[PDB]
Amino acid sequence: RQSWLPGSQIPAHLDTPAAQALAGNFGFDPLGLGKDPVALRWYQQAELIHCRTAMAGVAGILIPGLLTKAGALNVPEWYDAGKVAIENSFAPWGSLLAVQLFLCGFVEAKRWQDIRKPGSQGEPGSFLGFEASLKGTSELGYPGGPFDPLGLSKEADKWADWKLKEVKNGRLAMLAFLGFVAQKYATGAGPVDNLAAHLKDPWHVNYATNGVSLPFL
Amino acid sequence: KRDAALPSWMPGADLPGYLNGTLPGDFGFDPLYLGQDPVKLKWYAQAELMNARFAMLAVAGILVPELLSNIGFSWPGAGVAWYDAGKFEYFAPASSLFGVQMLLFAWVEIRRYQDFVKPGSANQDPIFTNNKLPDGNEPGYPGGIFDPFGWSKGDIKSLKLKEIKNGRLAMLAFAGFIGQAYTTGTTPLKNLSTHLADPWSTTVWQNDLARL
Amino acid sequence: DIAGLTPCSESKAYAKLEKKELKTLEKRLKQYEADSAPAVALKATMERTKARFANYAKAGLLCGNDGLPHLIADPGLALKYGHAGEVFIPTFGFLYVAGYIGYVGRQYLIAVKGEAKPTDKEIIIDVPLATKLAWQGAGWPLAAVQELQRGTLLEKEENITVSPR
Amino acid sequence: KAGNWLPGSDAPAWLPDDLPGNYGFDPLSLGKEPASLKRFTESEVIHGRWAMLGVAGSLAVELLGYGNWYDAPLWAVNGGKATWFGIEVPFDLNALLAFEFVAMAAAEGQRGDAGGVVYPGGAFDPLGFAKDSSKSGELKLKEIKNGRLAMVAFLGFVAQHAATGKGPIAALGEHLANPWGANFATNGISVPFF
Ligand code: CHL
Ligand code: CHL
Ligand code: CLA
Ligand code: CLA
Ligand SMILES: CC(/C=C/C=C(C)/C=C/[C@@]12O[C@]1(C)C[C@@H](O)CC2(C)C)=C\C=C\C=C(C)\C=C\C=C(C)\C=C\[C@@]12O[C@]1(C)C[C@@H](O)CC2(C)C
Ligand SMILES: CC(/C=C/C=C(C)/C=C/[C@@]12O[C@]1(C)C[C@@H](O)CC2(C)C)=C\C=C\C=C(C)\C=C\C=C(C)\C=C\[C@@]12O[C@]1(C)C[C@@H](O)CC2(C)C
Repeated sequence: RQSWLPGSQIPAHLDTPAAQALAGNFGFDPLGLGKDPVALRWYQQAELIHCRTAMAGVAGILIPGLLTKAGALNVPEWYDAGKVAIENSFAPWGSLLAVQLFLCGFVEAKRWQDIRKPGSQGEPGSFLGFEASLKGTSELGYPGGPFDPLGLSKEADKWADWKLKEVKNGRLAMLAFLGFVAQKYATGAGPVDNLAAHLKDPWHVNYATNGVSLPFL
Repeated sequence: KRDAALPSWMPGADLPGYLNGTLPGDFGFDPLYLGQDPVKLKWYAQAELMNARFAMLAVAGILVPELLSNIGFSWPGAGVAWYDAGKFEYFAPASSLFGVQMLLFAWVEIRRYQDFVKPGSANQDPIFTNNKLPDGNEPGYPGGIFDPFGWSKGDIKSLKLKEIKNGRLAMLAFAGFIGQAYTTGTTPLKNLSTHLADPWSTTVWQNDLARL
Repeated sequence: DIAGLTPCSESKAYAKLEKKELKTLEKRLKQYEADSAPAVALKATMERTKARFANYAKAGLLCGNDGLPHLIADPGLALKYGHAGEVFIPTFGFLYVAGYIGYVGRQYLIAVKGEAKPTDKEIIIDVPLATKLAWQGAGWPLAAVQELQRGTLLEKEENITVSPR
Repeated sequence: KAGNWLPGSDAPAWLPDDLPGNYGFDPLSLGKEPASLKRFTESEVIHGRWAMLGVAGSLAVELLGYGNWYDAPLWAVNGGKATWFGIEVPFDLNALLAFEFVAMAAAEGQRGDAGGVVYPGGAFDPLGFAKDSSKSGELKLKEIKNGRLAMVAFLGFVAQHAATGKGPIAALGEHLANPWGANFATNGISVPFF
């Protein structure tokens, strides 16, 4: 039994067979948010969506940033890209965002209705023959089908390991984005600039010396 | 749990049992227990072969061209450091060469992967259907047309051990090229000449302390 | 500007008010010596006064004809013209803390009603139990919604006493 | 079975053997349900037939010297006039939209009512090539294979034009002139870091 805090009392609601079947169960729920089984099911979906969005977002900031430093690409800072892109764009940001809400809203609604009634989006005749591919799998949050083109989930012996890797990297990506936001305000530089500055002089360039994080000191 | 008759990377040590000696080069070295899971160990065994065989070609492709230039042989590519070959002017632009490379490697690599998933299912020629590899081959060791001289019919166990040993040494050599070129800024054989000129004052300690 | 107000940074009355307040302190500061404790206290008050008028102007508060800052409470006007930190943002600050206190107290009340003598736990606080609930109250907005959606927040009418009608 | 798309793989069970053009290709299992497969079977043939007309038309215009497929409708936006083989066509854009919508609605409405009749024959088979059932099997395979090729070819026209901006015939000439200096890897968009 792996725990986030060795020797602490694992919450009872995380030790049930249903809870222990979730990926990344390290017994961490000090606020008891997931005590209700229905709520835990909903929060598990929320964590997966945040994990996958954070991973795509952080990869869209870190990889272009590292290539920009190496000179392969020329991409602005993640916090300046929105302005640079819109100047050379074909639409104002208001019309761009509105289209996004319509398109995102449609797919999010279909995912929403599947959470309430799993497999219900396979209702015959609802979609133009494609509903058969929208039933998902037996596990909520792992649709598979057209969402798994390479069929990696079909390998049963590797299924548990794949899920743990996704949630572990997803949790790391979420903290990375929160680090980008905090470091932008604290230092006023880019994430790779912060990394280079720390490596140049680790003992004098960190959050204890940025003049913001520790005001009492 | 490992058999005591098998050779060991650290004589006397107690090594994991899952490295039972079937794979070539099995010296029981796995201090981080990366290969504990049988499913992953199967993949790692192939990945070691692939990285090992490319490293052997790459190392031979970096020393021989430099050795020939030092001897005196003259050809248009002579005298070009392995890390400057990209900028050299060839008959076609580097971008077009890369495009052809990926298309060709997509075919052969997907053929190789098909065998790994279902061994023996990619032994047949798709065009001239008569041609076929022998049915007894194993993943990673095709044989047949890939072994025209029939060396695989001899002491295969020793030959596989020789292959992996040379391969592991080649992989370290290529890692040395990256580190040495990045710190010394010269070709690997030029570094060897400097060391042989004065071995006692040309250690990595001497060199890096000066750059410190 | 909004409702005929003007920014305090551009208000003559606002500037005049600061001069009067500092002038009052300066008059008192004349009767004390430079290094005496009363002089140090008065100057510290003067520094705080100057900082106060500097900060309010920087925050962008609107001033009336009296020269005093006036707050904006409509969410639309506050968000449109950058006054959200006057009423709107403080609104949700309060409701978070207030619900925190209310939710923690409700949890303690429910927890001790399963004890042998519930009334004894209300005059002699179960501090270990109270302390645990206090820390877990940071997530009350999530917990409260789940009870509302689960139908457990409220009691059924058949169990509530009422008078004859 | 026409063949195998991935040598050494197992054909899906839900794809009938007699289905023309069946290479056992369905990695996403889109056609697993019989109802979905029935709709997709018709849609594939309809797409292929339009693509074959679309590709044949796109090449003919440029081969005969009337421009490429992409520039054909520019007269409707630059204030020009329609032409067909060089002879002016009096109609304007608004008239073309109205007639096309009515003509296609009547024709496509009739097809929709038939209920997925892929191979109607009769009036649509005046020469009776597919009159015999035994011979029809091979002809259906040839139609779907040429149709699948045309669909890929049209996607090539669209993708190539976006990257290069030239016509399909012009691109072929450019590649033939300098094969190693004119290809997808040298257009500056298909392969990023070059
Ligand atoms: C949900 C997140 C989470 C949180 C909040 C914690 C929190 C905690 N864990 Mg827990 N863990 C968490 C997840 C997990 N933990 C563990 C496994 C463990 C173990 C095994 C242990 C803890 C322990 C601890 C405690 C350490 C107390 C302290 O002051 O450490 C101080 C923290 C540090 C010294 C780390 C600081 C790192 C620094 C920010 C990065 C520096 C990196 C640079 C490269 C260094 C520079 C180079 C060098 C050469 C100079 C702390 C309460 C320890 C404890 O006390 O248990 C009772 C403990 O033994 N956790 C796992 C794996 C299953 C987790 C998985 O999610
Ligand atoms: C095992 C794989 C592999 C490795 C380890 C390297 C390693 C290297 N290549 Mg090489 N390449 C490899 C495969 C390939 N390369 C190329 C094509 C090139 C080119 C065209 C160039 C390199 C260069 C480099 C160096 C990059 C560092 C540098 O100087 O940056 C700084 C970069 C420069 C000073 C180059 C500036 C001019 C250049 C024409 C700009 C455009 C470069 C491309 C973005 C390179 C893209 C390479 C990708 C596709 C692998 C480095 C020694 C560069 C080099 O030799 O620099 C001295 C270089 O110019 N490689 C191809 C396509 C056939 C490969 C295919 O597998
Ligand atoms: C394959 C093995 C190998 C060999 C034969 C050499 C040989 C040499 N290296 Mg290189 N090197 C290697 C791997 C190797 N290196 C690797 C993996 C790295 C990455 C860390 C480096 C990084 C490196 C640097 C940064 C420098 C050298 C330098 C040197 C020179 C010796 C002086 C020194 O400081 O060495 C130090 C070398 C090491 C600490 C490598 C240790 C690891 C190897 C694999 C040990 C193998 C031991 C084993 C018994 C086999 C050795 C003999 C066999 C090959 C016949 C010499 C030309 C120096 C140079 O260029 O001087 C002019 C120098 O500055 N090497
Ligand atoms: C307590 C009641 C109350 C009252 C009397 C008002 C009154 C007003 N509000 Mg406010 N508002 C309130 C509560 C109230 N609001 C609350 C609770 C919210 C949060 C949901 C908002 C959010 C809000 C926005 C987003 C906006 C206003 C605006 C306005 C002003 C013009 C619009 C109007 O006709 O509003 C009369 C109010 C009602 C009939 C009740 C419902 C009002 C809704 C929530 C907003 C309607 C906005 C309107 C369509 C904008 C038109 C364009 C604008 C440029 C005039 C007006 C002084 C507008 C303004 O001037 O912004 C600078 C504006 O844009 N309000
Ligand atoms: C989704 C996400 C980030 C998404 C980012 C995206 C799309 C970014 C996109 C772009 O950047 C690009 C690519 C390019 C840029 O040019 C433009 C933008 C548009 C900016 C982050 C989530 C980030 C989410 C975070 C950080 C969440 C952290 C949650 C924590 C720590 C919760 C802890 C606990 O709840 C537990 C688990 C149990 C309880 O008992 C106790 C407590 C403590 C309450
Ligand atoms: C490429 C294409 C479809 C490709 C589909 C693919 C690969 C699907 C693959 C898979 O789903 C399977 C099978 C099974 C799943 O398990 C897996 C995946 C991988 C998901 C269709 C093209 C379809 C293409 C069509 C229908 C093209 C029609 C073109 C026409 C009519 C053109 C007309 C004109 O060009 C003229 C003649 C003259 C011009 O001036 C004017 C215009 C109007 C432009």
